[PDB]
Amino acid sequence: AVSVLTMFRYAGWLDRLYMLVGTLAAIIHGVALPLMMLIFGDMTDSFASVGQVSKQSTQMSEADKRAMFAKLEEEMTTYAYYYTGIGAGVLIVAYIQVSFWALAAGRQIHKIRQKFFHAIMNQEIGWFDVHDVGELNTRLTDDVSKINEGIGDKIGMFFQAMATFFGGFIIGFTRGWKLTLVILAISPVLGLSAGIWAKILSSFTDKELHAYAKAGAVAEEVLAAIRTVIAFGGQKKELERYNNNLEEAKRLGIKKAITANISMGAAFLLIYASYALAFWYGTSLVISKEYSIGQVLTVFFSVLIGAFSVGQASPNIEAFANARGAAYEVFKIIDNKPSIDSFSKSGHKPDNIQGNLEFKNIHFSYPSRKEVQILKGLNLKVKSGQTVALVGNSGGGKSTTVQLMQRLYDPLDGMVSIDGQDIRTINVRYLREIIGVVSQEPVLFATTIAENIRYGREDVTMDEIEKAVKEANAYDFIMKLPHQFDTLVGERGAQLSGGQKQRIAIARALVRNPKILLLDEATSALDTESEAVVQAALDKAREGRTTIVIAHRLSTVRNADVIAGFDGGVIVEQGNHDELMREKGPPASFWRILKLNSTEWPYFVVGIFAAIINGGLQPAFSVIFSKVVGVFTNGGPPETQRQNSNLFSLLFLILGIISFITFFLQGFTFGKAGEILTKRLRYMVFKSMLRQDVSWFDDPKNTTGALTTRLANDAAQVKGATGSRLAVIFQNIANLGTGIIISLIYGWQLTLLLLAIVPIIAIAGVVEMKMLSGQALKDKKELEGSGKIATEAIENFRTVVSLTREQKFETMYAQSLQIPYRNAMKKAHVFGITFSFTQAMMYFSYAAAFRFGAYLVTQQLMTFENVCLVFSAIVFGAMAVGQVSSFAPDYAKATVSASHIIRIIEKTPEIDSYSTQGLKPNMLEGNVQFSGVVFNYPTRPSIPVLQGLSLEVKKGQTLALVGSSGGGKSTVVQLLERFYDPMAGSVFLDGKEIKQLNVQWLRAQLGIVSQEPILFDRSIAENIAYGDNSRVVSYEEIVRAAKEANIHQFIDSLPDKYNTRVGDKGTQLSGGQKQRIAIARALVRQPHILLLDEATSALDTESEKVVQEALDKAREGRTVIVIAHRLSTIQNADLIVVIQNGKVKEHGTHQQLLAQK
Ligand SMILES: C[C@@H]1NC(=O)c2csc(n2)[C@H](CS)NC(=O)c2csc(n2)[C@H](C)NC(=O)c2csc1n2
Repeated sequence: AVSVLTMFRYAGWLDRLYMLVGTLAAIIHGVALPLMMLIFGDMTDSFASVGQVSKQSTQMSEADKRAMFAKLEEEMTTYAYYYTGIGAGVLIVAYIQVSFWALAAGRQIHKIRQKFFHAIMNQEIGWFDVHDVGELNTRLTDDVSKINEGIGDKIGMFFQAMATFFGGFIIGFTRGWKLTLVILAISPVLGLSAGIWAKILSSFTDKELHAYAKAGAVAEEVLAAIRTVIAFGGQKKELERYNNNLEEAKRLGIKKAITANISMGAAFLLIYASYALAFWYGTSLVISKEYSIGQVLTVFFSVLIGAFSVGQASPNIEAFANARGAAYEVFKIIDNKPSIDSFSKSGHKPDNIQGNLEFKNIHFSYPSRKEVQILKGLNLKVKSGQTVALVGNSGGGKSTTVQLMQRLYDPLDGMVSIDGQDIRTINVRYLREIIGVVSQEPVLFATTIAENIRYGREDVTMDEIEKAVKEANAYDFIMKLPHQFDTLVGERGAQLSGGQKQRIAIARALVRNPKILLLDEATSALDTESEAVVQAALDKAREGRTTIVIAHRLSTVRNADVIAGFDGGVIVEQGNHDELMREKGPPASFWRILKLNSTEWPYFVVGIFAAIINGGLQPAFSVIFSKVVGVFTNGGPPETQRQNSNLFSLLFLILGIISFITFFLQGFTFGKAGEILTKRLRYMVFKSMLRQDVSWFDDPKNTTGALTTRLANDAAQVKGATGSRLAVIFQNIANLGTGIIISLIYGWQLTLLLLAIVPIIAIAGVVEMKMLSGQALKDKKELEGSGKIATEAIENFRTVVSLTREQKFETMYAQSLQIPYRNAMKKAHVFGITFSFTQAMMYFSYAAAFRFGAYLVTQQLMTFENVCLVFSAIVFGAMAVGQVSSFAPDYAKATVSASHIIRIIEKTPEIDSYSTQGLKPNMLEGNVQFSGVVFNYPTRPSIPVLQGLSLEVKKGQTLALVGSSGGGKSTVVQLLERFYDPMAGSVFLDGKEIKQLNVQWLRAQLGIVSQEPILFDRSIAENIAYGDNSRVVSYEEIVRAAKEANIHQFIDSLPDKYNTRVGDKGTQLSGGQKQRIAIARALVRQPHILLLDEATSALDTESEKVVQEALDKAREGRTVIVIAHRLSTIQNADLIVVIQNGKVKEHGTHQQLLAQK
């Protein structure tokens, strides 16, 4: 499903030369760095030769060694010269490698995007039909961006890394006859351990995902019908399943975190064991006497650099593989032969045609389906100078005759002749330009009408084309109405009426001045005043040239002299219209409250201290590392060098073991702490959402899926925002600080030199990342114009086809893409120069460090063991800082954002709810009054619904309120349970207001029933028992409830009876009975008042007979307010008190017939 070796089809010879020089530049750099490393080994060998104790007399002999110290200084100067030469080479090669590879891509992308646009806009409409409009643009944008990035930088970097690893292993050929054997034999152990630990971690991650899946599902189902939840107030009764699922998820996550931490610790342990074994073997080899320690050190460093190179090569090859599929796809759009070309050489065209089309054997339909036939063959012919009208259900499905006229589609065996000759011989562009169309929707360009008229056809003169706009509504519509100055109209402001749009479309058609005109729904569903005027323009266009018309209303049929229309493919004559029947017509977190949220500092605190000792591993490492060189620096060869080397190897191994156990304890504490925090946050936040009022969920910004994702993925962000980060802070700062202090104790000059130079490279890297990001964002912003052109063109693709003026679109797209293309070349050189500059700064820092170290050694003030000590300590500490900060769990980024979102939603103060302050009366005489209360949706106060309503209810009355809009009326019911809060009026229940009430107690005494009976993923009984939340639990009273609701037969029919469970809609219950079980749930609460809006969800109308039976039984049992926009429901209601918007009272049907039907 991908392609390779052929994605560079459009590459030019200069482009291939650019690539050839670039890749060569990469091998050069990749070879150069291990050359630096080998010269470091020769550097350590020179120091070893100088620091030979030899005879005890020699120490103070030769003028205290002053002469050969001068020789050493000369050698050091030569080595520094070679160092800076290599640095300049690294800078010279880097500029060319990054710039050329990117430059070539810049040109490659410039060619490929233009070719893609040309092909896609040259494609036939049927291809677009089986596709969409937005996803074409999205595919274009993301695929070209990926290809650009990949073939711009990633391939060059990959060749660089591959060459680095190679050159390291060319050194490794010899230096590794003994060393590579052992080092590259212990490396596969590291690889296998990493692989098995990654597999175990992935298995644990999948297990915890499947464990949390149940919690996610229950969250989704409770949030979907949360209105029912707040109607029953089951939040307290809720969350136990959520709590248990989170408990299981937390327990599995503890194991997951333990596994990840032990995997990482094993990684450290294998690294350190490899170090120890390699140095043990190297010390033995150098002690053999035929070898120098510098060669061991340089081969070991070179193979480490090769490992670094292999590790760095992975993202680049991944990006290349990702871009391969996008390249294959984008090329697959290319090279597809369309049905028509419009640019073919075979374009013979007759001159001054009369348009006497003849039609025969028209068998064609939508190409998307080959089962339904729309055109069944029409033996129709037309004549010049006579307007023809088509009448029927539509234009043969949907104006498909028009699609036939200009070759939008390709009829099968459909023979159509414009004047007696086949359309195949005629040029596509000529055929399109000699034919004019009228769109059913006059949608236009987001720009001034002048260029729209220019788009219509070649403007001979602006005044001439303006004269052509002499159709009815001329001048007042073109100038008096659009700001008088010709103005950009379109989606971006300057809206005009549909009459203006149709009129300008007619004007464009007249500018085309075709021999044959096409009219498709000129005033389809337009204003009655908008029509009856543009039809005059249509008529005055029709006397000029022959045309076909399809009319929205039969009036044009009267206007048309010839009426040849039908439906179903049965051709009818056009002699007269008499046969035609009488058709009717958010700030960041303080980071301290977040930490304080973890009130579990004991199981926390040790980890910090544990982390601290971990920070001591890195510099202490270098210490023993330096001492290894200290073995073979100035000292006595035979007394203890073997024993000293063995002792320091044992120190390496015990250091690795203590690091392993340290990181084990670190994991065992931070994982547990983070897991307990994850559980605590989820437990609190879920209660927070169930606590929030209905309005909070109504806001369209937050949706059920959005809140579920908030519960799902806004925890791992905290896992790393709270406990792992402080561990990173403490370990990193302890490492760097102890390295600096040991440097200061063991060094006085070069220590500060390194401490000063490393920050400038760090800030250079940071600023060049910042500049790359800024340039990328600037480019994405300034391609917005080209994106706008592409979107506007593709959205109006049918209009583009209907209008021959199409190459102009390619022209503006090319210009608005080449300006960013020029910006791309300008960015390429800058990117290359900065990357080369930072590499040169790194190499220069290295060279200066070595020069100063050697110079101060010539002063005889710090021994090589100390110079190498401080240098390796600081550099490896900085490397550890970098690796740990990247191995760190994404602190900030999307984590602190989700953290403050979690804090906001938890601390959200909603309208008072679940508040115990609400007064609760012992008994309710159902004294509900609804007089003088006005309110609407808080999210959209645009419509002040519920205006001037007066209503009052006593015990036993059946209030059959029936407003014209059921959904609008639903709000009146929604107010009784305070889903929304009234402000204009007050509602009094039992003679006292409802706002000063125990929300739950009010809800408790309210048997609401929703029109849509959504129930949970629980059993038939577990759902009916949900009504008695915070109440007496129903034990076998459910039998009485079902008997009262008369659904006993269906509960009895179920195999497990009450136990039968509605599991993920398995054994799905009948549509006409879910409302019944909801009614049973409502009557379980046994309230003094019930609310019903059942209406009729489905069309079964049989269980519907049973549902009003249950409703009348309930209403004779207890007082009820029933809402139903159904004639049968209101007629069945004995107490007909139908009132709409407060206009009438009591029985409307007796007062007036308006209520009836
Ligand atoms: C897994 C990841 N490492 C690599 O991807 C990697 C590729 S090559 C390489 N390491 C070389 C030879 S394997 N290593 C050293 O030169 C070295 C000297 S000290 C030191 N590492 C300290 C102990 N390491 C970390 O703190 C640490 C945290 S994460 C991490 N390393």
